[PDB]
Amino acid sequence: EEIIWESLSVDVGSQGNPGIVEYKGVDTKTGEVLFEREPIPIGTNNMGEFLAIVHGLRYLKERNSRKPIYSNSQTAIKWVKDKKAKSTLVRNEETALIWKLVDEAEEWLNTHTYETPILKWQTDKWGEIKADYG
DNA sequence: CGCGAATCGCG
DNA sequence: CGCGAATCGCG
Ligand SMILES: [Mg+2]
Repeated sequence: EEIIWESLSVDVGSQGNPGIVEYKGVDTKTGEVLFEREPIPIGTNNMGEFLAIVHGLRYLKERNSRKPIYSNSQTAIKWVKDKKAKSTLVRNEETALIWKLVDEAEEWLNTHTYETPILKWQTDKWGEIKADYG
């Protein structure tokens, strides 16, 4: 399997797990930042990776793009394909925002179709995913 | 730490 | 038993 350069790559920047979560989607070839989510005060890295893929799906659908999405998160890929984010993070006032976003992302997946292939980025083969926060 | 996958205890 | 609940490997 080889890299598809004409694609979008996503990744999360965490400050702790759980902790502050941000993410972005970038052009795999050029590194152009296509979308970003500002820091969410608490969430898990998995939740952020799930949100990043769904945001990518929404972005690509709006643009009618057929580009695939790369994620380095096998867990988040599974959650998206299952249309169910199996997170164990407690639901309280503190975690209300991340859960609101996850619930809405699930709702989007359950009420839309999409053409975008969702592919696993192979870090051991290909090095850092282009959206890495470093 | 949080995950999915793989590996006890009570009814 | 056998079955859900509770407890390695990675990133
Ligand atoms: Mg990540």
